[PDB]
Amino acid sequence: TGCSVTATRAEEWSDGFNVTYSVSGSSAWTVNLALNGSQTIQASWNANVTGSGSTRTVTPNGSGNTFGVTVMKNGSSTTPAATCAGS
Repeated sequence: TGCSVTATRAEEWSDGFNVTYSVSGSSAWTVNLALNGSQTIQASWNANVTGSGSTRTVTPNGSGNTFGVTVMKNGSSTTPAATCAGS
């Protein structure tokens, strides 16, 4: 009974990959992004993403259920983890 966000690696290179999490189920949802290792958030869009350490809270703008952000592989080309909840 909550938002069902999903992940999907889109772009990628020897520095970071543009992950694309697709939200589906509701508009008022929250996808807590969690980079891996020392990864970091180089950029994002389709949603207000922000953080300060190893996790960033994602939020829908009103027409971008699916968001996308660059993942500073920094020695890690694995996709980050994302969770959601109905509020």
